[PDB]
Amino acid sequence: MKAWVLKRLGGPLELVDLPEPEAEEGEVVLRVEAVGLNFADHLMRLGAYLTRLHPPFIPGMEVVGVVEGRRYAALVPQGGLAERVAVPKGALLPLPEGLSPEEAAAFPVSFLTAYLALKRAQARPGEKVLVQAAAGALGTAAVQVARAMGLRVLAAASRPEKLALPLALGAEEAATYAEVPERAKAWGGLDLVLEVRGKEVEESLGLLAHGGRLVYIGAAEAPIPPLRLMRRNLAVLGFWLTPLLREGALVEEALGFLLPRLGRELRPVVGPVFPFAEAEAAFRALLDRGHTGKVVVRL
Amino acid sequence: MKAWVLKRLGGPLELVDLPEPEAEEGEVVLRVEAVGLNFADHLMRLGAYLTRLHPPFIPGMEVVGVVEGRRYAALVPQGGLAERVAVPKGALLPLPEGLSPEEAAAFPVSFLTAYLALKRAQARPGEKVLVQAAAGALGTAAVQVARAMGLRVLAAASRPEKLALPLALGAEEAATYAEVPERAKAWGGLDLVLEVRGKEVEESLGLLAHGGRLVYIGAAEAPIPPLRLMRRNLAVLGFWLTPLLREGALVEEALGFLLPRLGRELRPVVGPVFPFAEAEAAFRALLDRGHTGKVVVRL
Ligand SMILES: NC(=O)C1=CN([C@@H]2O[C@H](COP(=O)(O)OP(=O)(O)OC[C@H]3O[C@@H](n4cnc5c(N)ncnc54)[C@H](OP(=O)(O)O)[C@@H]3O)[C@@H](O)[C@H]2O)C=CC1
Ligand SMILES: NC(=O)C1=CN([C@@H]2O[C@H](COP(=O)(O)OP(=O)(O)OC[C@H]3O[C@@H](n4cnc5c(N)ncnc54)[C@H](OP(=O)(O)O)[C@@H]3O)[C@@H](O)[C@H]2O)C=CC1
Repeated sequence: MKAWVLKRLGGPLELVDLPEPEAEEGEVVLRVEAVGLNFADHLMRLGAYLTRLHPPFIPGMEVVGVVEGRRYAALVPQGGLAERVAVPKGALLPLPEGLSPEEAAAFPVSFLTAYLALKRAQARPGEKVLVQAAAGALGTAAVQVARAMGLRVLAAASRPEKLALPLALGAEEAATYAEVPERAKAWGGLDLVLEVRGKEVEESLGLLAHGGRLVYIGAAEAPIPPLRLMRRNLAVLGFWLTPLLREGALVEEALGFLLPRLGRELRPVVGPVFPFAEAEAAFRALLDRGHTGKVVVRL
Repeated sequence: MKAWVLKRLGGPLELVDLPEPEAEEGEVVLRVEAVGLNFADHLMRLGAYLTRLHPPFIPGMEVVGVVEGRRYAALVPQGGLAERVAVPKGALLPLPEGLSPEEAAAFPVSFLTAYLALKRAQARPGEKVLVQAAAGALGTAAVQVARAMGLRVLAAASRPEKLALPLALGAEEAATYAEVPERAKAWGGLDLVLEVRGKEVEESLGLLAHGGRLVYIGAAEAPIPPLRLMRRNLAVLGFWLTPLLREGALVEEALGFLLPRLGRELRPVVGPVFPFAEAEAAFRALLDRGHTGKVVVRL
């Protein structure tokens, strides 16, 4: 089978021929159709992700493919950008009939992250939540899931032209980063903040209302002075999806809320779609702050 | 006052100084803040609109400005691209508090057109409607209004990258023109079609289910063989907003449904916003098939 391999951190991807995957007991080999790219994939190539993968390896953790006729979505540690991948049957996500490969590849990571982050921050119906990078994969998902949980969503992005999408998905208001503080004052403070920037975390805590909680989801772009936290009984939550995945209960509850809605109230925003042969281009797209939606590679 | 004048059809706009408008009994002079541009404005410059305006004149029919403190939206025959305009008090649209000038300028024409076109075609809750140019001013409005009336919306645009917005506003499915027929077959035919293209009208009637009606809203891009109509009891409706405006009952009913929702379930999509001095650039934007949303000039 053909597959892209990363032989050295910081190096280039090499499209090579490899042996067909072997399925151990409890596993199935699925024929890959689409792979959704994540910022984590980028951090992994540089050797900067929370989990340090040892080269050589096959990039891609979010796959969508076919198993004896049925199409699935699954999160694998690696081996995504290949024609075939072995997957523990118990990790397979069922999909609604018709759901496209491109739309399925933009679901797992973004929606599970959005839901778990809000659940962990105990988001209650009615609360105000600020979603940053609101026009991206994780952002566009969060907006929908937040609306599905009945929260008021204040969307933020780095460019004015990216604000229309979030506003269309349900954001009550939308603003560029420079204008967030003002919208924050008008809203009377935020109950929740999904931090994917990381550079202005302190400035973020200043937007929180009493008992507000900031979920630290990423530092894609600094300390947090424990004291500003006390005055308003604020909370900061570090967050990383991977570990959570190994918790049946959580996963179950999460899917119990997401799957029934997948394709209905929750629709993943597909962004740039690249052919298998343009994997490097797709990776670059991840870094293009002009793009919106999920970057997807189609086989 | 400063104002842009069109002295010759097909000619350029000239930014000139003119006398302050005079308010006759029943009128008010409002201080313009934003003017929304329409395709009709473009057709008028070339002398191709249903209503033939005689030069010289001031382009702009959709204004938003202030009157003794209160901000309004109003449809005037001309005089939009000027610092001030006289308007019959009875034509003034009230706006929800806070509604931005740019967002108010994208409401009147698009939403009234979308609503009246659907009402005239007797769109009933549950029916399937195909909205073309679904990522533009008239398109993005129609999608929302259709959803507000409970219809299933199949959105169509000329480019793949424009489909995300419509899908986000509520479109059940979205497709590029070339792929419409197929989606049409899967849906089992369309009950309604808002035709803004005009070039493929025949091909459009073939997408209609029994008793379906096609609303002819524009020919922005050919005859309609009366016989294909009979076999399925289809209907074709010519449509032009202007005349309708002179009908209190209609206008009243229309606003009675739109205003309460303006800013809530109905949010105008603001697109390219140009400064007063770039009026010509804004006009060009109207013709750029890359743009999405309402073209707006801000004073
Ligand atoms: N903790 C976890 O387990 C998880 C964390 N994430 C985090 O999501 C973020 C990106 O996710 P995906 O990659 O899913 O995202 P998206 O598609 O959201 O892309 C990232 C977006 O982040 C915003 N951003 C702000 N600053 C930068 C910057 N300096 N460089 C690049 N992007 C920037 C940009 O939007 P704009 O232009 O509007 O600012 C950009 O489009 C990362 O921080 C990633 O680590 C995602 C899943 C799980
Ligand atoms: N009958 C009436 O009284 C009214 C008619 N209209 C009609 O709406 C249409 C445009 O409205 P506004 O101007 O409000 O629209 P938008 O912002 O919708 O712009 C027009 C859109 O129409 C689509 N289109 C298809 N072919 C062309 C073409 N050859 N040239 C330019 N655009 C094209 C394009 O979208 P894409 O790239 O996705 O194809 C484009 O963005 C016109 O046909 C206008 O006459 C509007 C209000 C009232």
